[PDB]
Amino acid sequence: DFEEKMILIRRTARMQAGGRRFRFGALVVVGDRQGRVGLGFGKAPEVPLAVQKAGYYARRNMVEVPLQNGTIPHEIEVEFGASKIVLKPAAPGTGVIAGAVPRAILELAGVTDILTKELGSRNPINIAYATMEALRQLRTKADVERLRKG
Amino acid sequence: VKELLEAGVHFGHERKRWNPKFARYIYAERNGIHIIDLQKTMEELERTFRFIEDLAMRGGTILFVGTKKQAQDIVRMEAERAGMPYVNQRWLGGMLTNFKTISQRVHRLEELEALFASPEIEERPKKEQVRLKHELERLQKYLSGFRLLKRLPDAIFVVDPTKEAIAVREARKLFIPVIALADTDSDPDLVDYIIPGNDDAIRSIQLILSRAVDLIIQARGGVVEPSPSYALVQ
Amino acid sequence: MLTDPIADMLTRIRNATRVYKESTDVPASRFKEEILRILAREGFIKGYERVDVDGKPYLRVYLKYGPRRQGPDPRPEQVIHHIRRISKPGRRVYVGVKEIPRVRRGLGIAILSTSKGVLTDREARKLGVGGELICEVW
RNA sequence: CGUGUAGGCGGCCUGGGGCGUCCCAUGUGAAAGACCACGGCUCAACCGUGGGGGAGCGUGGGAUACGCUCAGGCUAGACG
RNA sequence: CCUGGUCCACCCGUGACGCUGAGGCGCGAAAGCGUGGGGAGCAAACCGGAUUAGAUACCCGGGUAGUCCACGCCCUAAACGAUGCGCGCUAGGUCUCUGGGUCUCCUGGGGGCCGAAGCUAACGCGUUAAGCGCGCCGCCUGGGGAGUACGGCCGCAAGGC
Ligand SMILES: [Mg+2]
Ligand SMILES: [Mg+2]
Ligand SMILES: [Mg+2]
Ligand SMILES: [Mg+2]
Ligand SMILES: [Mg+2]
Ligand SMILES: [Mg+2]
Ligand SMILES: [Mg+2]
Ligand SMILES: [Mg+2]
Ligand SMILES: [Mg+2]
Ligand SMILES: [Mg+2]
Ligand SMILES: [Mg+2]
Ligand SMILES: [Mg+2]
Ligand SMILES: [Mg+2]
Ligand SMILES: [Mg+2]
Ligand SMILES: [Mg+2]
Ligand SMILES: [Mg+2]
Ligand SMILES: [Mg+2]
Ligand SMILES: [Mg+2]
Ligand SMILES: [Mg+2]
Ligand SMILES: [Mg+2]
Repeated sequence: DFEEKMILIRRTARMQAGGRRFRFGALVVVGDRQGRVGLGFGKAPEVPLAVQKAGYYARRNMVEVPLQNGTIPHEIEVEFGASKIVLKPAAPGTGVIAGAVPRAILELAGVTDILTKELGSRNPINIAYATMEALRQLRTKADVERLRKG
Repeated sequence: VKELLEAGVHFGHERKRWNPKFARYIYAERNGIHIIDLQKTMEELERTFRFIEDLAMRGGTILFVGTKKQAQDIVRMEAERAGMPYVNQRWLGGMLTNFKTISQRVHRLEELEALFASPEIEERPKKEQVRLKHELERLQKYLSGFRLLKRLPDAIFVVDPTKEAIAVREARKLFIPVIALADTDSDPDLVDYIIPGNDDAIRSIQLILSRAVDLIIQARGGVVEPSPSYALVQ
Repeated sequence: MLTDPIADMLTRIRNATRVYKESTDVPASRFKEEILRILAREGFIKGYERVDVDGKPYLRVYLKYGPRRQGPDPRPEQVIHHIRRISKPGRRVYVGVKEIPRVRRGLGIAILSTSKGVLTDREARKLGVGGELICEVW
């Protein structure tokens, strides 16, 4: 059990002789605020269901966010295909400045100080994936020089 | 004793249908065939066993997989001869990755296993008898060895990893350690513990399945003679 | 005909590692040395030796990568994830010492030539100098 | 689609110059505003004082890796 | 007969003499224009027969330019790989053209297919990159208005830029 905030829900649809059917989708983030965050996309014949599935994959696919003073170790850009993201660490006592997606994630990421910017496609979904893969790709003075042993 | 064994008739396979990643594992191309370097297969058969041993003796089960007619039976043996889960038939997908559910088919084998020996058969029209029978038949056909442990195998041993790569994927997506006997036909990189050698002629298959299932029980006690292999073996 | 031999090297390197490879051989030069002599001194390579391929003097450069990995795509993390040249041949970039970049928040290096040798972001700041910001690595 | 004028871009080594480039010093960069402090009006706006900076540019000295120039060599480009 | 480019082999010569390239110049399918030939087949236009509500079409019978040639213009195109050029680097599999070798094999240039890694919105690309890099040129900046108007230059004109 973690935080579990729900990024967005959408009613998609497909055609077929007679009429149009539907389906709902769910981006959901999840966190303890100790540096453990999870993103999950859930689609199901019903709104309630979808969100359920959301948390489930979320709890399945999470990542260690190497905080520091409540912020982030270093700065990063990440393109996920079309949608880019800027993560830049802020001094103690700034605030988490980002759009619904990158914040909603970064909040339960346990961050507080972090400058950010969406770029390229601002597709929620695709920004989401960006935000994670960004995080994932974070390093600390530690695990850095850990690779520069010899 | 190993050198003379393998080198005897159990090395060098696939030719020019290769895959460049399998380079550090080759001596040359004789008469067209790719002849793997055996001297390294030792150093690798070693480390592999180093892993088997340090698992056999820590009481963790190993899933065996082979679906090719050149190596099906010779695994159904070494598996029963180790009392380990195995897969002889069509390695159905998601068996590991979607365990909870494929398992529900096992709980259907025993749903019929117990409604085999029973007085409920005095009834059931000739319809359900042909049906429920057939249903147990195939259930069995594919799940003879996929019962054993109702838990995620601590690792998996496999013949041609490029053949049942589907499997390898499942294991890989679950972090389940993977050992397998791959040749040039197979890409090394994606195998945790690597057995570089023939993957078709029943020769090399028995030689590495044997001494693998042999080194299995040699961490439980009960050293025996080799297992059923020759019956029409060439 | 190679316009900027370095951004070549720099790329040779970059390219070799994407597939993870023993070494690779930038054609040699005292400056390509000097630069390499810092990737290694800073722990991005194992190092490098001088070699030959038909009287032609290159630089065997031994790459460094991470530990294997569990899960799918067990391919190692990179010791050199990112390496992109600055101060290019079609647009030299220079810098005063106060103008010197603070790569990746300390986690990175900004190699750069100067009048007192090919320093680094810290080496320059400390030595109190600037010059042709050669490239950024991390 | 070619050809090529101007221009932009320039392989390996040695040395001279030191134009770019880098550092130091000094002059300049008025004040007012801005910014950091301090106080003056009951606060504040306004307002006084003090400090700290500003790329630029002139001058003097220094550095010589990279760029330029001049000089010598090489043959992996190119040409024959 | 005259002549261009181009690959290979020997490592001989020159010693960076390179790459790109605004303007400029040259070339530039078809149709089209001028002068003069040529004219069988085909064939815009045009004439008839059908079809058709009509049929200034599709199908049929005819037929002039033109299609050919020489010389001079015109300078456009789905002028297409809709992919500027040069160079370095980044798995292989396969068949194919054409070179060289102490020729079941290797190596060099070219043309295809499948595909590592990687790029990609996807489709796909992938040592013939749409990968990873540097140089230089060209070009884009919502649709229609419109490649229109005006001006300018070019052209006999059509018309082009
Ligand atoms: Mg992009
Ligand atoms: Mg020129
Ligand atoms: Mg000077
Ligand atoms: Mg002032
Ligand atoms: Mg000479
Ligand atoms: Mg040219
Ligand atoms: Mg023409
Ligand atoms: Mg014509
Ligand atoms: Mg005419
Ligand atoms: Mg007709
Ligand atoms: Mg006719
Ligand atoms: Mg075409
Ligand atoms: Mg065009
Ligand atoms: Mg061009
Ligand atoms: Mg070819
Ligand atoms: Mg292809
Ligand atoms: Mg190829
Ligand atoms: Mg238009
Ligand atoms: Mg027009
Ligand atoms: Mg006009």
